[PDB]
Amino acid sequence: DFIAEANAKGWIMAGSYFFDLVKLNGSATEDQFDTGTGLDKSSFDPTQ
Amino acid sequence: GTGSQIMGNMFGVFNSAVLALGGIIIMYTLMVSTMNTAHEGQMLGQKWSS
Repeated sequence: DFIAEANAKGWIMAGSYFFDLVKLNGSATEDQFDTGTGLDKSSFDPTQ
Repeated sequence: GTGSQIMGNMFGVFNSAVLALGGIIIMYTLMVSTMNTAHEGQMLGQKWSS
């Protein structure tokens, strides 16, 4: 989607698109488990 | 090869642009040659054949 707006910015701003271009040039040339449960925040103390 | 042909399109558009610019240069040099031919009186200079 960036290409169109790139044509709006002009030739000077072509540099800032580099990474975008890269992840495009790749596309032409080329289970999970819970994280953040917070159960580690729990505490238990028999001394109480 | 089989690499990305953005090289090919880039070189093609550069070729077309340089063709147009060089052609404008050929108009300029053509007017230069014609005015030299008119001034001298002989066809297309005296150093090269027509």
